Order: sequence, then structure tokens, then C-alpha cells
Amino acid sequence: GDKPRAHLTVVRQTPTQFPALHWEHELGLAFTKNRMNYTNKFLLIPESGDYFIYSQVTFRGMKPDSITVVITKVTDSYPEPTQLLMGTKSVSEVGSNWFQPIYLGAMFSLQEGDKLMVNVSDISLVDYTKEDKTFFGAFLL
Amino acid sequence: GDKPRAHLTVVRQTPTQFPALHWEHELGLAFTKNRMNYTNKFLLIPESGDYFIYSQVTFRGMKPDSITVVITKVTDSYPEPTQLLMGTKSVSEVGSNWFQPIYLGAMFSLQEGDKLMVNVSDISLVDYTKEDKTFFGAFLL
Amino acid sequence: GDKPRAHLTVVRQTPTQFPALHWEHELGLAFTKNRMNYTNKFLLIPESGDYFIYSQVTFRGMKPDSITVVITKVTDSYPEPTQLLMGTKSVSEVGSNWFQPIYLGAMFSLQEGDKLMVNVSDISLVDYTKEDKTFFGAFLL
Repeated sequence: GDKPRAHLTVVRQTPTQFPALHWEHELGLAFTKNRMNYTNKFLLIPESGDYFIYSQVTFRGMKPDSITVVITKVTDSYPEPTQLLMGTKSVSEVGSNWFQPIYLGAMFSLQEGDKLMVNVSDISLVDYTKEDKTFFGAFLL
Repeated sequence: GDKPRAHLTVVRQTPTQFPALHWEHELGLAFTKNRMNYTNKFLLIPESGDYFIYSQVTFRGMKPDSITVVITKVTDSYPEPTQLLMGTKSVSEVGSNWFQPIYLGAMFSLQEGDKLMVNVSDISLVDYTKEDKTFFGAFLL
Repeated sequence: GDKPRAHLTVVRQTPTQFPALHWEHELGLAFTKNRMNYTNKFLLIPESGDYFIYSQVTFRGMKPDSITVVITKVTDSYPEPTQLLMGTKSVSEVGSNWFQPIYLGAMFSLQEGDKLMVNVSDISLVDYTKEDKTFFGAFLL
């Protein structure tokens, strides 16, 4: 019942290394509950356990040779972040107004206090227009 | 144990706006159980709760500039459907006998009585040949 | 709590029909637990129930007309394997050092003793370099 759960949705990114995305966490379809805390661009894990994690980033053109989404874990004890999931695609067509999604999801054993973020190769290529096209979520199984 | 669950699989579409797909719900790998009801092209949600939803649509050529899958919620109180998930891809190669899947899945808070459907940009491009290539499912977490 | 769960990660494939992949099951992010048994290239299902299954295979070039991932079930009673999930994509660009992921995941009713494997169209195109790019997992819901 009360398992930690969040579904986060894209917003226009404020200008700022694969940079980390920041998210909507309460409006429209986005939510956090049962001690899941969306804070400082991280999803903060409240309970040690196995979680299913997921993200889609829709990229659209307007130059890149490829586009990448990486979902990363930062742990308090470890200096280095751990890459959990990576979706990387070479981009074929020139121009353009191409567009395409990269979707990733898998199960990972996480510790209370772990922080999850989504990093992208190029923030300016991320389609931020709609909550249904770019999103990031996690739930305790 | 007895959580609402369905996995639905593609069938040849009967001719008929992003049109909605209709599905196999009992033969081969397809099923509905624990009060999940596949009715009138909708998955009907029997219990309020958080659900993981998912679909893949394999598109194949034989003209389009892009292909789109949208998973949509219709609620009794709301006039307008809500787009939960969208996978949209520009199509690069001309001709052709190209083919490619769009996969989407995420967690949403749903109300008893909600109805879920999958809409596509072009029904004629949907590969309906095999239950393992185009599918649509949901489970209460 | 103690539901069968595994997340398996890619390794360099030892040379050997869509051939089956073999996996890391204990180092880095990979694990098996609660009676899930990774044995002889199969995930062996210890308990009858509904499982969410998933895989991504990142393919990279260095000739193919297409790339395919299939997740397959072998049952003791049945002679023939059952294809549960298939992601197949035509490959457009010539050369090359193209790369791209195919991700698939869905829910299936499995019997104790069932064995799950991931088959690919071309083992030599599978990117085996990183545990976050090619992976295969399953959990009892």
C-alpha cells in the first residue's frame, strides 16, 4: 500500500558534464508519495529496497552525432555516481526537425538516502512541451 | 495477490482523430484478471490505485512524416481525455519496408471507473501480425 | 518482500537460430534473489505467478538490414519455445558506427520451472561494454 512512489514530468529547463534534468513533481500527472522526496533535482529514496526505475526523454532537433539519456544514482558513502541505465542513439538525419524518444526502465536495489537523477547529452534537444513525452519515475516493488 | 492485471495483444484492426486500437484479451499470451475488464476497446479500471501501464506498437511501412503512440485515460467526470504517455518518432527513410517499435510505460494514479486506450497516428502502419510485437498492459502496483 | 527478482547485465559474449545471450548475474548492478536462479543462460522461474519481464539490448554497427531482440519462454511440457516479446527495427544508415537500443518489457503469467532467455539477430552487433546499456530482468509482481 504505502510504498514510496513518484512519477515526475518534464518542464522547460532553466539554463545552466551530462547536465541533470529538473522536473515537475506535483502538477498534472506528476506526484510524489509515501516518503518519496523530490528535492534539488534528485529523487531521494526513503527506504532500502528494490525499486523499478524508468524515464523517457523525447529529443527533437534544433549538429548532434548522438543523443543519450542516463539514469544515475548518487550514494552518500560513494564519491562517484553510478550509472544504472543508459539509452544512447546515433542520430542519422541531417537538419532537422527530427524527433525521437529514448525510453529506459529496470529494477535496482537501492539504499535509504540514495538519490536518483536523469542526465542528458544535450539539454537544448529535450522536448519539454508536454508532460506525456518526457518523464521520470520510480516505485518500491 | 488479487490485483487487477491485464496484458493485451494486437489483432488485425477492423476498418473505421488518432484512432484507438482494439486488442486480443484472452487468446495466446493475452489475459485479464482480478476484475480488470477489457470492454469496447477500453481497459476498465476496477479499483482506485497506482497502476503501471505500458504499450509497444510496432509500426511498419506500406508517405508518413512521423508515427505516434498515445496512451489515453477517459474519466467519467471529465469531458476531455487525458494523454498519459506519448511516443512520437519522425520517420527518416523513404519508401519503404521500414519497421520500428515505439515502447512506453509509466506509473499513474487511476480512479475506479477510469478507461484506458491506446491511440495511433496511422492504423494502417501498425504491425498486427504477432502477439509479441504490439501489446498493451496494466497492473495495480 | 521475498518475491523472486533478478536484474542481469551484459558481458562479452563467448563465440557460438537467433542465438541466446548470456549474462552477468552477481557483479556490479546484477543480482538474483528470492529463489530466482540464473543457470545455463536461462532465468529459471521458481514460483508460478505473474512477472514483469524486461530487456534492453544496445546494438552498434561493425551489412544488417535489421536488428531484433526476442524474449523467449521455454516450458518443460512444451516442445516449442514461446516468443513473449519482440523488438525489431530496420537499420537505415549505411556504414557505420551507428548505435541504438531496443527496449521491451511486459507482464506474463509464468509457471514454476519456466525458463526465460533473450535472443538476438546478430550477437556481434550487441554492445557488451557497459552494464547500463544491455540488460535483462524479471520480478514477481
